[PDB]
Amino acid sequence: NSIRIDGDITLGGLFPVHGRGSEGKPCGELKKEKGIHRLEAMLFALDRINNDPDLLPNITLGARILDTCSRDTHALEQSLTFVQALI
Amino acid sequence: ERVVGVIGASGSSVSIMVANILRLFKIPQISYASTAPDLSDNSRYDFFSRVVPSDTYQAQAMVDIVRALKWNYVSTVASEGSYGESGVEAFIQKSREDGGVCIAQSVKIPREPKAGEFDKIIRRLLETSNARAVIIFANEDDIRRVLEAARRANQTGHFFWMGSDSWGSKIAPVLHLEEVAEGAVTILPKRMSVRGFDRYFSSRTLDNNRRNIWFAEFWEDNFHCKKKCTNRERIGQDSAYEQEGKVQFVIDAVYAMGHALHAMHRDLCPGRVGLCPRMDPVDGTQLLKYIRNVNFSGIAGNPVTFNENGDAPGRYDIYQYQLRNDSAEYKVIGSWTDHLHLRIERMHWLPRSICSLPCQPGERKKTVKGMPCCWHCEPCT
Amino acid sequence: WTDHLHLRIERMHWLPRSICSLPCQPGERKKTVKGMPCCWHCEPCT
Repeated sequence: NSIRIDGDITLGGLFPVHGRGSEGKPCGELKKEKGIHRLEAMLFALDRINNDPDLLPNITLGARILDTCSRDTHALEQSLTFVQALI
Repeated sequence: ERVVGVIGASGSSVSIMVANILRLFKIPQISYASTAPDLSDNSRYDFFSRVVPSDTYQAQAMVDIVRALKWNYVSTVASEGSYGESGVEAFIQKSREDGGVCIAQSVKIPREPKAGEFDKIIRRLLETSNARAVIIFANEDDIRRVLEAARRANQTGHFFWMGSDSWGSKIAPVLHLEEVAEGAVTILPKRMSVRGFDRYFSSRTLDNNRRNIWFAEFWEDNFHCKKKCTNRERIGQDSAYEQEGKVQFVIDAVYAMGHALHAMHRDLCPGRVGLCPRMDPVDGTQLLKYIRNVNFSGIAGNPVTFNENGDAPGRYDIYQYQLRNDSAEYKVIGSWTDHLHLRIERMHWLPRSICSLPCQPGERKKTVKGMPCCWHCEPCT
Repeated sequence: WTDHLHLRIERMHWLPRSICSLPCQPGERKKTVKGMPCCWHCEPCT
């Protein structure tokens, strides 16, 4: 799956959670140091923005993060899902 | 109204962003001029069964040509985009693997020229007078400007320009005549003049077909008018036109797509003479496999086959552009399918682009460097 | 680097030398190079 939470404003997100896989599988070993740190950074930023009354009062920001797997095809598929959801 | 298959564009850089997007919607794409090897892998663009060979065969033909021409110091010029970069990378790899034909300099043409950039290419090439022959992998737009810039440099005959796939048997890139492009080498896949296409073109006027919206400005460009021009003018004997080399490949791709559709109708649909309901939602994978499994004879009689990577078998011809004092036209000089068959006797109306002249016939020794192309003379005591 | 280099040489621990052709400090050999200003070849003339 992915990270999808409810919010007034839905922000998209692509993050290299998994590394560049070999020919056997599109997704390789998960990049815990790289992907997870950026995921938590974006989550913390969204939480701080939602909890900040000065910035967007009474407005919450949703999460629209999907895995990238450090692959162009996977990221383009995720962007296709983005544009399908938008339309 | 639904599209089962779409003919791929010519530009490899354009074709990449076309094909990756269309792979998501699972529709096969067949191209006619996109020969970049990076689209030949069946892991990044599966729906790119193209009817033309990859640029690796072009690079092999080019390295065979320079080996047969005793050329070892050849410059490389490429424009921005995937096509030129892939072509020059393949050329460098194939020359380094065998033949020992190294590259003097690698010049890059940006997508957004700033006037001063094109004349920078010519004086960057002129800084190494040893490198005479220059490999060109750009399209006609940059080729014409490069030729114009080189003409202003008063260096006629110094550079032995080599034509890529985009510089085939075409008139626009060689519109500069032989003043700066005398005897330029050219490689093009195995084309054939289409008699049916010529007959179809011979019966086309401005008002004959209304589907072609671009035909109005096509006629306006052919004859400058809106200098008012008449509607009774004929383009057959007034424009000196010549069909492009890849139009036969366009017809071949259309024929292959039609054959795949016919096979789908014969197999998946019953023996009816109409579109069965099962074929209304055409599956991308099934149609791609059927395209890959076509077997038919083309207009010129050349067989049409598709491999696992969806690339046509290697087949190329090498021509040379020069003036014979009677009529400037392209002539079939050499053939290339798996080994070179170039005709030496029909070249240059034989110069060699050697990095360094022979040191001495035993008087002095010759040494090498990181690039084994230049024989550095060293006087033994 | 803020559009002006501020490198600190005292904190460098590995001084390094990455040079194609070694220079001729005494200057007793001709400095000849190929068609690229990259290597300063020293030729010991007579």
